[PDB]
Amino acid sequence: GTLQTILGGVNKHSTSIGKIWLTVLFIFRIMILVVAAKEVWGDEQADFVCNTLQPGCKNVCYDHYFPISHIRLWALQLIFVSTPALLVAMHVAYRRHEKKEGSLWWTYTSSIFFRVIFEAAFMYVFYVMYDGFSMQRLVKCNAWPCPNTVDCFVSRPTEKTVFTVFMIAVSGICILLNVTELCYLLIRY
Amino acid sequence: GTLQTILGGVNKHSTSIGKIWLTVLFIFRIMILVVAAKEVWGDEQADFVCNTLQPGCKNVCYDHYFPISHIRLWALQLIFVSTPALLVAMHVAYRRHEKKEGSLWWTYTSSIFFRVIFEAAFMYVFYVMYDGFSMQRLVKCNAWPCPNTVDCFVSRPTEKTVFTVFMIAVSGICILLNVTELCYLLIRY
Repeated sequence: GTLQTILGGVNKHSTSIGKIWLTVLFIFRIMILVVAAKEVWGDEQADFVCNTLQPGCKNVCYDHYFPISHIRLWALQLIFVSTPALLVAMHVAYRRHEKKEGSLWWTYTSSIFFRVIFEAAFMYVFYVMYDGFSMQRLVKCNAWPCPNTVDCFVSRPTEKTVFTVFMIAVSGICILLNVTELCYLLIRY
Repeated sequence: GTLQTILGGVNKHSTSIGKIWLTVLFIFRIMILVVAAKEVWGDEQADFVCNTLQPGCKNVCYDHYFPISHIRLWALQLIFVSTPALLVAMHVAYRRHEKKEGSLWWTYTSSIFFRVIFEAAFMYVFYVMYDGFSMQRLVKCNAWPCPNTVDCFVSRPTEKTVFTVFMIAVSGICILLNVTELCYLLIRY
């Protein structure tokens, strides 16, 4: 509800690319995460099935191959890339209150520099942690107390792959848009 | 019942070692197999336990590690080493019936030569098939359809080892007794 009012405040005090394309893509990712993707991961552990009679083997194998869920990583990423925009708004509101270019410049050019770092950091984590963007149907697990190697089966691997590729692609576009914003301000000096 | 009458007929028409020690040890092995050992192997497959949820993995793993049961091998061995003695008895009875040294010599020296071969053959089979005379608590099985390698547990491994060593030792003694019988007839020529 009030989030729409928040967007209008953040909509102002930005450049053409920043006003429209960055904000639309940011809302785009939130909608995908909230209304569509969150129920795909609902039964991630409930429907995780292992071919064994060993008690506790299911708990350790799921924890080994999914140290942190994909949706939790995306939730953290959205929070981190949204804070520098929120910090600017409070700084401007604080600045206006005390009133009744250089300071504005350095705050703005720093905020879009942190967003690029955060986007690239989480994008790198997704790759190393899950060795690619495709989820497998079968995982082989040999952690204690599983005897030898145990076959375990993931829930909805194909649908999770579709949303993973979707979220990564949009994040890559947001990186390019922020990079161009730097170039526009770089040549203007 | 009538088996006791059979022994008395086989008791006669033999040499000192053959009359007593071979026949006593032969009865010795039958008693061990019948009254003691046969109920040790009763639950060999019923109590065979594998740590898996794969249907049919228990059937193939038991069949892989126990191609033929120990008690069935001993039953076959006793039958084979007993036939040459039975063949002599019918030959003598046939010979006596037609009546109303060389022939007796060659039949007798051949019969104790077949017993040595049969005893050594089955003794060799026990070794190669079961790689020693000690039964293990744990067997690792990777035959289809078992996924990867599956742990399976044998029933009464220690008691089966005790009877295995017992039967092998008595068979080894019977080999030596038959060998000496050859030496006694060899020097006499």
